[PDB]
Amino acid sequence: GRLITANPVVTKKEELVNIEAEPPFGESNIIIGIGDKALRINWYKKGSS
Amino acid sequence: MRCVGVGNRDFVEGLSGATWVDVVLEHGGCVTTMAKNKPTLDIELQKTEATQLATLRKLCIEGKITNVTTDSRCPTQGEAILPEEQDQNYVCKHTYVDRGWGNGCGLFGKGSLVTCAKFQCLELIEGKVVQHENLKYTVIITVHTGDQHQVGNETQGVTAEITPQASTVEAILPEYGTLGLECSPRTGLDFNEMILLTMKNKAWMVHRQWFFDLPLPWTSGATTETPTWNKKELLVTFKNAHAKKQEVVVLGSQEGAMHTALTGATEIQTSGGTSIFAGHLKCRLKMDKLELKGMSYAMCSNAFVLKKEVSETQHGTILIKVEYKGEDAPCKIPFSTEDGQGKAHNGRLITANPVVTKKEELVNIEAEPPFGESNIIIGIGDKALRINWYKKGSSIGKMFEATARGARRMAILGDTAWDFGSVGGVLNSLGKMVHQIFGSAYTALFSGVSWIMKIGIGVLLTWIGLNSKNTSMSFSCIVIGIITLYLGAVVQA
Amino acid sequence: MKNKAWMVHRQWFFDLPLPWTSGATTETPTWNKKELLVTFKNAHAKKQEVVVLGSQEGAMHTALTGATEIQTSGGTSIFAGHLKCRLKMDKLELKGMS
Amino acid sequence: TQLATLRKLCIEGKITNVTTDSRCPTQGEAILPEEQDQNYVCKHTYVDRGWGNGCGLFGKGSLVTCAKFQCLELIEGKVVQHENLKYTVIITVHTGDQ
Amino acid sequence: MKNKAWMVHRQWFFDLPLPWTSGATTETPTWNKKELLVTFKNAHAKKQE
Amino acid sequence: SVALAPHVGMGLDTRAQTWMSAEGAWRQIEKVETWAFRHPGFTILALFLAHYIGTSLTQKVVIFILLMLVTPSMT
Amino acid sequence: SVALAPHVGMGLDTRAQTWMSAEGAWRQIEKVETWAFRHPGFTILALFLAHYIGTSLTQKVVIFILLMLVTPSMT
Amino acid sequence: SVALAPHVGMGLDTRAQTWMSAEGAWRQIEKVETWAFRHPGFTILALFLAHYIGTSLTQKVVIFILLMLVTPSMT
Amino acid sequence: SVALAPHVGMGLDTRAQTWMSAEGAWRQIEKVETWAFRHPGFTILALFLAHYIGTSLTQKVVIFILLMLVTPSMT
Ligand SMILES: *[C@@H]1O[C@H](CO)[C@@H](O[C@@H]2O[C@H](CO)[C@@H](O)[C@H](O)[C@H]2NC(C)=O)[C@H](O)[C@H]1NC(C)=O
Ligand SMILES: *[C@@H]1O[C@H](CO)[C@@H](O[C@@H]2O[C@H](CO)[C@@H](O)[C@H](O)[C@H]2NC(C)=O)[C@H](O)[C@H]1NC(C)=O
Ligand SMILES: *[C@@H]1O[C@H](CO)[C@@H](O[C@@H]2O[C@H](CO)[C@@H](O)[C@H](O)[C@H]2NC(C)=O)[C@H](O)[C@H]1NC(C)=O
Repeated sequence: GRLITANPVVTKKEELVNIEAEPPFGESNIIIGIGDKALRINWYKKGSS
Repeated sequence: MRCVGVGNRDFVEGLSGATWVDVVLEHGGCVTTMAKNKPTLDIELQKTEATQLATLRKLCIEGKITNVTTDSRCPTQGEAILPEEQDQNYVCKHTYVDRGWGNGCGLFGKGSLVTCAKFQCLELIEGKVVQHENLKYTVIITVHTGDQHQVGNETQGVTAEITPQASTVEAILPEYGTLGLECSPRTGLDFNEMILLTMKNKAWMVHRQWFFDLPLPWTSGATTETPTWNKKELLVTFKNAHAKKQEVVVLGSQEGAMHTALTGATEIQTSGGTSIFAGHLKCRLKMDKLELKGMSYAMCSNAFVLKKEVSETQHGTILIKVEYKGEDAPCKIPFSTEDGQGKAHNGRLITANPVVTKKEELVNIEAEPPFGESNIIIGIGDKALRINWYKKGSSIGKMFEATARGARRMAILGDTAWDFGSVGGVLNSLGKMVHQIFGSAYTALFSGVSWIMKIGIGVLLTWIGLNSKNTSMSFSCIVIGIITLYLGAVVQA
Repeated sequence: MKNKAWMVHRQWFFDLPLPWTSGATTETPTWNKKELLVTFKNAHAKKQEVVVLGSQEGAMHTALTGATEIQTSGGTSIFAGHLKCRLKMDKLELKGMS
Repeated sequence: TQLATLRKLCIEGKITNVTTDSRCPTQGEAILPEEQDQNYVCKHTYVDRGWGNGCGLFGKGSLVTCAKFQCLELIEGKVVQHENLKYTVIITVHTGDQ
Repeated sequence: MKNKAWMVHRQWFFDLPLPWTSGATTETPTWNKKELLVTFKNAHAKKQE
Repeated sequence: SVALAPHVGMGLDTRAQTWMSAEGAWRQIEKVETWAFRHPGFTILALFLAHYIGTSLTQKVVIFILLMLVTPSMT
Repeated sequence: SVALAPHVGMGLDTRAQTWMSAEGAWRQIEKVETWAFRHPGFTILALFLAHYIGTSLTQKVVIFILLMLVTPSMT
Repeated sequence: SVALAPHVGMGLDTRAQTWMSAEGAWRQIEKVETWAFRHPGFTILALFLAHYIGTSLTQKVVIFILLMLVTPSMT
Repeated sequence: SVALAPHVGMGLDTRAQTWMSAEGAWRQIEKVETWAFRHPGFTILALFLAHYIGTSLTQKVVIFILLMLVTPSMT
């Protein structure tokens, strides 16, 4: 899975930040943290290469 | 919820590595996971409910008709027009009738005629798609602890909510550690291409493109006070009679016809908030943290007594109900399966650690016996209770039964069934890939074919294969015909 | 039907998958082949639930396509028929021949 | 003029008094006392029974669930006696009136 | 039967044609398949007995 | 009509019994049999058509079966 | 069901328009077309079956048409 | 007497309805069918016996049908 | 009736003598013999059928025995 938004930096920590990413064609789990507190998003992208 | 005797329990044993097993959970039946030195679990997907539903299109079934109008023209004068044709509320059709001096027209011949009547639908059917990320998969996980009351008890277990927002959930089992569920709620039933219509207090799950192809007048489904019905000509029928006047009447309540047209469509609960039964989930079981209860206890030094006769599950598994008459209440139940004429330990427990918790409490011990006559010992010493049992059938019987069960699992589930009980595997993944390709190719060919028509095409393919000189084509036709016959004989579960 | 009658060929009305009666104007009828309406769903093969299939009015209206309609207001009046009257005009005189 | 009702199908149906009897797998077919009642409609199915269902022996057990049946609306086919017809031929005179 | 009892194969017992009921020690039960012990005969075509 | 297009043969197959699976499994076969037994004359016409188009017995049988199935169902 | 056996093709034909003549004349054709356009994959399978059973072009076309008509209608 | 020898073969017959004609017409065939369903292996045994004795299809078929009619009835 | 389907051949054999073993061992053979003795002409008919359907002597005798066994028990 690629990441379109080149560098996801949080500018202020009060304003919520949005990221655009390109997941793989299979089911994929996206992790946006470092530890076990990491928010985990799983997406299933229907289609074929 | 600790189902035994459900007849679809689908034993799953083994772990790939890093202590996890990939399993697929279906509404009908459980999964029984029994690894080495881990508590055994009888897991299943209890219910899936959609929290919020978005109405996408609402057909109507009954119809009332009012305000019938009619305009006519003389034969040559052309088409007749009512000012109310442009009104979307009214439905009407042009017909040709004969006019003359008796009808007030000065010129004989066939004249145009249009008769427009009001239309409103008394009852409606209300198809409402489900957002794929407002689901809630409720997996109920029992502990298979050998309690007294849980033999088939459907109200005892641990509940874990699986949603696409938070798929990975660690369900904390009581005194057995925290099982790890890494699930995949996004690949079950493809609710995107489903519409889930509601009829009236009876909802159904229907494939998306069929609800768009129902010959009933629809609406936008915008929760508007006054709807605008499209293709209203499907209900109202315009009879030209003897080609002298046109009369319009409603065709009637389409409730029975729609109920008939819903054959083969899985039903669904709609009481209160909607609760989708008849679904499957692909939770992957991570059993890193599962401990056993009594690994620290001692062995029972006293005898046991049978309180209910042993019985055989449909899957060949016996169940044992013993009561421990001894003072050391926290303990372990010694359990050795002595074979016929030999002390070979051929039978194995399906309860990981048969443990007595209290002197008064009974305990249910589940164990798979050998295919022959086999005694079973529940105690220590010469005063040990010895259960005698004769499980019938052969290992070839279990092999055939498992092959048929797996073929059915592949029939309903498709490619996903390759991932049921699939502990890692590299050959298994290649088999899943080739099955994905062939299943997509087959589903493209045989979509929308009936119960009997599938069998007919399968017989035709088999006959073509038998009479094909080309060895490759003959083999391909025979192989595809056999599986087509199977699918025709198993379709519409 | 209900205030809408039709002319149907005899052997088709005997072949409608709907539960019949004797038609004896009896207070309590005895419906035969009642299994056509009620549907028995075995669910997950653990319990059986029975529900009615619903009003067959629209399906019957559809099944009546190609069947000539008929008036039923008041006493029945069969339109859409043919007769073979043979005209004997022996006694027909003209008005103004004189 | 006069119509004789010959058979009356029904179109809607209401269902009441749902009953159910079950047997353990080997014990055979289940019976409700109300099967012999022509008013009720019902079908035998096989369900799984066990210690959670109260049965002592695991397996698939028979089950029959009989429910009352009455038809709210009916369709009332009524044949016509071929000698109670009345063909009304209207004969104009074509006199050249205004 | 009365003071005599036999061991019969259960499937054969279920197969033998005789009117049967639930056996729930209820006076005046209802016998399923009770047509086996009644015969209806036509006196030519006049009547029914 | 609506009943003429049942929701059968679609890709949604699960464990639970579908709506009227048992009743709807054989309705088409039953209606074909009823039409065939109520119109026995068409059987010989179907045989005639199959026999003057099927060069081989397999083609004859295929055409005869297809004609027997299609005509009541197009009714 | 009831709708699966329309009162068409019977011997009672008169001058007056039958019940839903105009609507019921083309319902079968319309449903066949809708099923065919919603399941385009089956077209090539029907062509395959017709081609490996029809020795002559006329037999091929007859079998292909019959397969195209029967399968949606048996649905 | 015993039911094994019913009074069905005697030449005496008349217009009037015989005693228990409706049941006794199909009683024997019903018994044969239920015996065949109960014990399906003897179908395989009779197939083998007919195949190893009947040279012609007529011979094999007649032996198979007679053998499947005798065993349920001679029991 | 129920007497036509005796409890013979069910796999429940034991050392104890069964109910009416002596009579039920030979009731069937007695029935066959008495029918074949009260209706001699069927012997001629069965001989004709066996001769004209049995190519070999073993096939002839098998057919003749099966015909003389099925008919008394199909009465
Ligand atoms: C459609 O028909 C209805 C009734 O059939 C008409 O309703 C009339 O409404 C006026 C006032 O709005 C009343 O004075 C009449 O008594 C009503 N007629 C009745 C009750 O028969 C209505 O006007 C017609 N047209 C429209 C456009 O609705
Ligand atoms: C299923 O489990 C529940 C809870 O474990 C059982 O309910 C218990 O029943 C016993 C006696 O039957 C009572 O002494 C307990 O107080 C109950 N606990 C509750 C209600 O929380 C139930 O009996 C079990 N079996 C079934 C068939 O439900
Ligand atoms: C069928 O169900 C009805 C109601 O569902 C039962 O009616 C009961 O009748 C008795 C007296 O006849 C009343 O005391 C009850 O209150 C009624 N029940 C209600 C109103 O729910 C009826 O008994 C049932 N059985 C039969 C054979 O009709």
